[PDB]
Formats: sequence, C-alpha cells, structure tokens
Amino acid sequence: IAAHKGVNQAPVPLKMERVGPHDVHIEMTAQITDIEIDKGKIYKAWTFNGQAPGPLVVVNEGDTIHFTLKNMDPVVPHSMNFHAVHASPSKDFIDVMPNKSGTFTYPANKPGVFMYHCGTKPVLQHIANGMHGVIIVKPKNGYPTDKEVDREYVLIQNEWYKYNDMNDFQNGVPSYVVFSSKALKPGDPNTNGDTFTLKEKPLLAKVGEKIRLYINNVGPNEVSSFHVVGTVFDDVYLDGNPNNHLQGMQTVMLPASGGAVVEFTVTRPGTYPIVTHQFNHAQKGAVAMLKVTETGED
Amino acid sequence: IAAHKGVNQAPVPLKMERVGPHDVHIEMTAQITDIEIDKGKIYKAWTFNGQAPGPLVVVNEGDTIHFTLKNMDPVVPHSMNFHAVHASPSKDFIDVMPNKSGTFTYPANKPGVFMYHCGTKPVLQHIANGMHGVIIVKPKNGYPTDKEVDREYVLIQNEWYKYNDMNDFQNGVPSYVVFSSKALKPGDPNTNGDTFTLKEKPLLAKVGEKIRLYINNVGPNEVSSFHVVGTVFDDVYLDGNPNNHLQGMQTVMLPASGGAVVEFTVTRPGTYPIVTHQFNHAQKGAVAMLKVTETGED
Amino acid sequence: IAAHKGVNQAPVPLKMERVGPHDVHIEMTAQITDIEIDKGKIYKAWTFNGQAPGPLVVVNEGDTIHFTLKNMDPVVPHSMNFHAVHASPSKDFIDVMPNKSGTFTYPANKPGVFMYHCGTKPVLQHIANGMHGVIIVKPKNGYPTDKEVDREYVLIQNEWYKYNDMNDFQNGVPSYVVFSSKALKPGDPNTNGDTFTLKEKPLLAKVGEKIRLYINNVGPNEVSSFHVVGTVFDDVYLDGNPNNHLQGMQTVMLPASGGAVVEFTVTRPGTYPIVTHQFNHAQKGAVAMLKVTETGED
Ligand SMILES: [Cl-]
Ligand SMILES: [Cl-]
Ligand SMILES: [Cl-]
Ligand SMILES: [Cu+2]
Ligand SMILES: [Cu+2]
Ligand SMILES: [Cu+2]
Ligand SMILES: [Cu+2]
Ligand SMILES: [Cu+2]
Ligand SMILES: [Cu+2]
Ligand SMILES: [Cu+2]
Ligand SMILES: [Cu+2]
Ligand SMILES: [Cu+2]
Ligand SMILES: [Cu+2]
Ligand SMILES: [Cu+2]
Ligand SMILES: [Cu+2]
Ligand SMILES: [Cu+2]
Ligand SMILES: [Cu+2]
Ligand SMILES: [Cu+2]
Ligand code: NA
Ligand code: NA
Ligand code: NA
Ligand code: NA
Ligand code: NA
Ligand code: NA
Repeated sequence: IAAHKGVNQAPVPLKMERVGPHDVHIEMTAQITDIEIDKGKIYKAWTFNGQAPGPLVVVNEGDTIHFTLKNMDPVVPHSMNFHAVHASPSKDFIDVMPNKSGTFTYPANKPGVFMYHCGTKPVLQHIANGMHGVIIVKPKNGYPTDKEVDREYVLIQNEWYKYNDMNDFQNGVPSYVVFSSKALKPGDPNTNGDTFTLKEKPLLAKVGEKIRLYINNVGPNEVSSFHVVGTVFDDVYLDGNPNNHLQGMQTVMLPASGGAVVEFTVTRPGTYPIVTHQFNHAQKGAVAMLKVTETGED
Repeated sequence: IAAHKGVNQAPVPLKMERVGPHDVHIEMTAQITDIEIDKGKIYKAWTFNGQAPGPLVVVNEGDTIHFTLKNMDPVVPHSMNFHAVHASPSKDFIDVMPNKSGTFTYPANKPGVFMYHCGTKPVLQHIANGMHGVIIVKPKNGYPTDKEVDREYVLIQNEWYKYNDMNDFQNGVPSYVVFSSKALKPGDPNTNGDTFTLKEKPLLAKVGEKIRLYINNVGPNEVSSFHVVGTVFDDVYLDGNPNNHLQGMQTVMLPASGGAVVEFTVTRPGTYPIVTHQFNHAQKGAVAMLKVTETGED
Repeated sequence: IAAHKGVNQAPVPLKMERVGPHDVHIEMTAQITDIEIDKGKIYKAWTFNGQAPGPLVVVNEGDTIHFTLKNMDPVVPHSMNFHAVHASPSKDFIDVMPNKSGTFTYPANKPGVFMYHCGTKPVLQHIANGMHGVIIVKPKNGYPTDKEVDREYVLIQNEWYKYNDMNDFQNGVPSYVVFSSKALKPGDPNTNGDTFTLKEKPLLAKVGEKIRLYINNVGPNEVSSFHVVGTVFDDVYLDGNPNNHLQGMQTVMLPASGGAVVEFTVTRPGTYPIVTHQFNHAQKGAVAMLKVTETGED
C-alpha cells in the first residue's frame, strides 16, 4: 500500500474511564505500526493502538461500552467488532474512514474472555494484518474457584502470514504462531505477538501457587490445543463463562476466536513451557514460558 | 467419469411418511446434478436428491427409519450412513448398485443434529463430491429452553474442492467453504452449499427474538469455529443432546461431522453475519447473513 | 543421521512394578526401530521401547511414578514428558544423553487418558519421529458408568510425515494418519501406528455389548474428529476425567494431545469402522475396525 510506505505510527495508550455504575468509555486508534514478530522480521502491522494483538480491555458484566475508534490509517477504513457485546453489526460495527472518528454504544451482558477485531471487509485481511485483541468481561458473581487463585495473567495466541498477502492468508500455512501477554495489574508484562519475548522474559510465579490464565486464540485461521507443561488444568471455564466448567484437563481445545479461563497449580521450582500442542505451530513460535521460583521474583 | 459427461439429473423431492407411532419411511435418490457453488462455477455434484448438502430429514427420538436409496447414478454405487442410528455398517450401510434400490431399517435412539452421508469406499470421495446432509432427531422431552425460542433455522457447513480430484481431496486446501439452509417449516429457505445465496437472500428474523439454529459441519475435512456476529450464544447443546448444555459461548467448536443446537438473541435491527471464524474459510465463502427487521418480514 | 544408518534396535518390554501402595517404578528405553507404517513403507522411528506410539502405561490416581529412561540412541538425547504428572519441566523432564540413564519422580494426581512424549528440543521433531504414547490414570472412585461396560480397548491416533524432515513436519500435510491399539489385559492386541493392522485384524466384540475406548490423539499437529460408525457415544468423559461428562455424542473433538473415555453400544453383528471424520486423514490411514460377532470370538 503506497500510502503505508515508511509509516510507523508510535503506539498510543488505550483510553478508558468509567462514566457510570454500568457505563464505560473506551477510545482506541486504528494505526499502522512496525512490530518485530520474529528476530530480524518486521511486520508493518495494522493495529489498534500500535499493539498486535491490541490493548487489553476489562469491563464488568452488565457494563455498556461507549466505544470510539479514531482511524489514523491514511487510506484504509477500519472498524470494531467486540464478541462480548450485543449489537447491530450493520449499524454498530461499521467503518470509520481515514482521519475520522466514530462512536458506537453497546452492552456487555455476558461474562467471559472475548475476542475483538476489526470488522472491515475483507475481514480476513484486517485480522491477519494485526487487528485483533481481547476484552474480558468480569462475572458479577465471580468464578467458584476465585478464592483459590494466587496469581493471574492474560495470554493471546495469533498467527502471522506473508505480509498483506491475501493468497497466503486464505491458502497458506502460517509463517509464525505466537503468544503475547496483556497486563491486568501494574507490573504485569504487556507484549505483542512475537516468537521470543515470553521465552526470554518468562511470566513469573511462586512455587505452590494456583495460576489463572485468561486465554483467547484470535486466529485468524487456526484452532489451538492449549497446554501448560508440567501441570494439569484443575479447572477450566469455556469462554470464561462460569457455567462451562471442566476439571482436570490436560489440554484445552480453542476454536478460532475461542476463549477460556484456565487454572493450574505449579508444584515445583523451574521453568514451565506454555504451548499450543499442535507442534508445527509451537515450532513456528507458539511457546511461552512461566518461571516459578521460591519467592515469585526472578 | 465418462458416464457422467452431460448428466444433470433434475432434483427429486425427498419422500417421507410416518407408518407407525415409532416408525417412518424415507426414500432418497443418489443422483448426479449440476450445482452452482460459486458465481460462474458449476460442480457436477454427487448428491442425494439433487441437493448438496442433501434434503433435511427430521424424525422423533425413538423412531425406527425404514430407508430406501434409489441409485440413479449410471455407473457409481452409493450408500447411506446416518450418524443418528444404531446399525451394522457392513449389513445396513452397504452399497446400492446403479439403477437399483436398497432398503435398510434401523432405530434413531438419540436426540440431536446428526450428519448423514454416503458410505461407499472411498468415503472421502463420495462426501467431497456432495453426498452429505443432516438428520435431526427431536428429543422426546424437548430442550429446557424450548419455551424461549421464537424462530428457528437449520444451517450446514461444507467444503468444495477441485472436481472429483482425490489428490486435492486428501492433500489440498478447500477451494470454497460454504453454508446452506434446509427448511424446517413451509416458507423457510432451502438452499445448497454455495458462496452467495445466504448473503443475497439472508435468513429473516424480528428484533428482540431468540433464534435457534440447528447446525452441523459436514466437512469433509475441516473443523468449524461457528460464530454469529453481534450476539453471544445464550445456550448451546453439543450434538443437539439436551444434556450437553453450555451457556454464553462466543463461538462453538465443531469437529468434522459435529453438530449443535445454538440459541441467541438479536437485540437490534440490522444484518448479522454468520461465520466460521476460521477466516480463511469465511473468505472462501463461509459467511451467511441474518436480516433482523422490526417486523421479521423483509 | 549418519549414526542411525542401519540401526534397528529390537523392541524391549516395558518394565513396571509397584513398590508401594501409592508408588510405582517404570523403566522405558529410547531406541531407534524400523516400523512398517504403510505397506512397503518403513519408517526408522525414534521410539520408546521400539513401539510407536510407545507402550501403554497404566497407574492409579495418586500414584507417584519413579521413572527411568535408558537412552539407547547412539547420538541423540531424549527425555520424557508425562501429561499426567505435576513436575518441574526444567528439572524433571530433562535430557538423558546417549548410552546413559536418568531417573525422575513425580505424582499422577489426576484421573484420565494422558499423552506422554519426548520433550527434547525441537519437540516437534521428537514427537513426529515417533516418541509419543499414552498413560492412563485410573480414577480412585471410578466412572459412574463402570458397571455398564462389557469390554474395553485403548486407541491412539498419530500422524507420520516425510522421514525426519523438519520442513515437512512444520509446513506439510501428513503423509499418513493412523490408529494403534495398546493392550490393557492379556490377549488384547498391541500394535503400532500403521495404516492397515486394525483393518486386517479388527478389534473384537460381542453383539449387544457396551464398549469403552480410552483414546488419545497424540498428533503431533492435527486435531481429531473421533467417530464410531453405526453407533452413537452413550457417554463421553473429556480427558478421561469423570466430571467432564457428555452424553449422546456422534463425534468427539480431540485437540492435539487430547484424550477421552468414550462408551457406545454395538447392537448388531457386523464390522464397524472407527475413524477420524476429517476424511482426508481417514483416507490417509486413520480407519480401524471393530468386528462384532454373536460370541465375541472371531
Ligand atoms: Cl508439551
Ligand atoms: Cl466475526
Ligand atoms: Cl463415518
Ligand atoms: Cu447497578
Ligand atoms: Cu458515553
Ligand atoms: Cu481494519
Ligand atoms: Cu469475530
Ligand atoms: Cu495457593
Ligand atoms: Cu409409543
Ligand atoms: Cu416399513
Ligand atoms: Cu456415494
Ligand atoms: Cu460419518
Ligand atoms: Cu422472545
Ligand atoms: Cu493409601
Ligand atoms: Cu523408587
Ligand atoms: Cu526424543
Ligand atoms: Cu506435551
Ligand atoms: Cu452389556
Ligand atoms: Na494451517
Ligand atoms: Na492454516
Ligand atoms: Na484446510
Ligand atoms: Na483442509
Ligand atoms: Na493438516
Ligand atoms: Na497438518
């Protein structure tokens, strides 16, 4: 795209603020930002806020979201589809033109771990170029295991293909499959989908802890066989809905866009890989690490 | 196949009639019929009754099916495998030769949304060329959410490959992935697996309704990440068995041959896409539309 | 690998013995063994004990496993990862060098049907070359349907690729997809992952029986759509955990490394195919047979 040559828009922080007991404002950008997806490999990603996947959004069950998208792309329209919400797609998930903003309002009625993404046609192109992310909707009544959880993180799986290549997007294997982590609390890591950061800077935990991961496989195209080496999931809530409660799973099958809340215990000090067990994808980048120490500090 | 050149057998209606409180007769054909699977692209499909996927069958839990296949193919044997039934495959799912009929009897003991397909070796070839469909077995005691449902439709996902090409069937990506709808009540659409009909003639609903979809991914080869844009599934019954009850799912993972009953609420007027969220497949055709109006009429 | 040329190490029996009410010893080898994966096609597999998948391990919930690996490979290190156990991967799943042994101890706290595999980097290479298997952990309180089961077997699904070809392992379709059975009781078959043995020598059962299969899809790369022709699964326990209880499923979606306990009734004499319903994989070998006779003998 001629108008994207040389464009590298600096990341912009997510803007969120609560405006009522059940109403929140969210503003994001659509912007074109260079991301190092593998060592020496830059992808000029189509992004929300200069991150791919985009910034984490967390709201409460029953919140109405007043969402603004500011399109900084000089030529391509962009939009927003939140899987969390009940909305009219043809009125509320519509395109925002270059250098314009649009505001859309809709409720998040359902607890869970939802994908969000750009919904501009061709949707495959917008997702594959980087316009994906997660919104967590916290259940009003919690999860039955909340009291047992010591530490929690968010992980997202995505693929990367040949740059802006619709033939490859439709017909080719992924070049990379990757994990990223998005921060829930101050001090948590906040990373983009790449083959290396969560290997070189593992997530941290303490011996004996029960860890919760909020996970989503945003695709665009693959399913995920999510597994933590050296443990078994004590409890799994499919899509993060507390009703969808499995126990003692080795591996959680996630569709494309599928989410889960998974919980597991780390019993011994060491480094614990986190994979998709589709090992072709793991080999192409989709391995993160959890470093478990006697203190929980590095 | 030399004997199929120029052959285009007109579709033949499904013949069904109840013959006892727990016994039904079903007659279908195997026939060779040209279907427009994408604009300008004719596939000389191997079919039941001149439809691909084939005609919808609906029976009640506990019905015994007395099934007749009339093979109109001039050269290829065909057969019938219903996933709904308990049967001896080597006695009851056997081949019917060209220009012959066979009758097979077996019970449908289990409620749900089942695949049916030709079972003639090589089964991949017969399924991929179009010999797939759905049989719904209605639960004797219903679903716990029956009273909440306002409107219901059937959707089926399938793939299409290069014509009768066993190398492609085994080793290649699908050329098209498609949805079709099969009629449950007079006035419902009844379509074949193509890339366009359910975009140009969306399914219809009314603002505020709870919609039930009976869905099955017949493959032959892919899994499906089934998602309705702008809503969340209130309730999901895996394989249509009332016991297998999930709530609040964004996306339902279907294996090849996998079924579900899914229910969701449409809260606002507009057009709602229905996808597999494996977006390579969506791009290759697997997007249907649901048009939601203030009246439920177009 | 030059040091593997001409190497064909004869299979070695699994060594297991109970050493306390909640402690068991297991010794396995890593060894290089020629396996006929399709007629006329030898794969010089990387194996545990000269089988691929490896030998079946069965323990009780709450057993601690004292595991020894004896590496007979002349040049490649190998290791062991049991999905059943809680362990430190970086201390307990570590490499054993050629011509050495290592012993590792860890508890199997969770009931189910778990994958095991070599964990040596690149893990994809070790799994794809044959270093995979199943460990069953029997639930202390059984399954609620135990009293109904008449006969049981273990089935494992795996893929085979071009020989030791990491490009193919990462980027190519499988050349073969296969089932094997591993013996639970004297007289049960014990086979390797090949395209033919369970067709030519079907598993045996008796008309009217309820059959339990302990199943796992070890991959390395594909998911599985597990289906028995001519029946419906009465009960399914995902990952073999008794809590994860589905009923009346036609087909069970298994992630890579995913397990299940599935139970079904065979109502009539005949031969019943067992497939992955991803029919490209079935065509490439993944069809086993269950022969149901009036006596249960051939
Ligand atoms: Cl692993
Ligand atoms: Cl979508
Ligand atoms: Cl089948
Ligand atoms: Cu309030
Ligand atoms: Cu506002
Ligand atoms: Cu966009
Ligand atoms: Cu979406
Ligand atoms: Cu704790
Ligand atoms: Cu009656
Ligand atoms: Cu009759
Ligand atoms: Cu046929
Ligand atoms: Cu089938
Ligand atoms: Cu209503
Ligand atoms: Cu004891
Ligand atoms: Cu010992
Ligand atoms: Cu190894
Ligand atoms: Cu593993
Ligand atoms: Cu019995
Ligand atoms: Na792929
Ligand atoms: Na792919
Ligand atoms: Na494919
Ligand atoms: Na495919
Ligand atoms: Na594949
Ligand atoms: Na593959």
